[PDB]
Amino acid sequence: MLKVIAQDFIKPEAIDIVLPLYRELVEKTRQEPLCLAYDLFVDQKDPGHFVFIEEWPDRAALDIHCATEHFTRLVPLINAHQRQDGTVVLMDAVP
Amino acid sequence: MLKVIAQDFIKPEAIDIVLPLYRELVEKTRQEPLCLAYDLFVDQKDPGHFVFIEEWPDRAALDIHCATEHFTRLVPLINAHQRQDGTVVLMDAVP
Repeated sequence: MLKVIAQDFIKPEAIDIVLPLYRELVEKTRQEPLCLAYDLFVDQKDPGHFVFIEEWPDRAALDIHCATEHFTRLVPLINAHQRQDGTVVLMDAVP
Repeated sequence: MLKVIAQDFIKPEAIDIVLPLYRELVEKTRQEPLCLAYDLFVDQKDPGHFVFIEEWPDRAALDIHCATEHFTRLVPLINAHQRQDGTVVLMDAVP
């Protein structure tokens, strides 16, 4: 499987705007046939620092995720309010 | 629950040395009664960029984790080979 961590840094002013967007993103993503796990967290010291922890079967299933209606609609609406670029790490389990 | 992501950046010449240290750290940490989850991953684009995803019932249990002999022994053995400081993020689930 493919494990992903993605981090967004949202302007503090914008947190209340983006929360509903994140909630829909999580709900719709979890309904993707190929999504194994998808959970969203927030940094205890930065209420605007959001972290996705995701598990996909492979890269192809992640490409599908990236092309979905909900991803392509919701993510730029979220990123409109970023304080800095986000980061994404793609990973393998350490055996 | 308390969700934690910790990242280490290990000098490439030291990857083969640290891998068995990581394996033992993971094995012993999962045996801590308070450990809810603990898994180790590696960045697909950097074989020296290791990522722990951890779950603890609370911060007290993290404190205890930090005091174990396996943590106090293995962690500095690993960090002796770091390329740059590691990072840690403590997190809450977003409902």
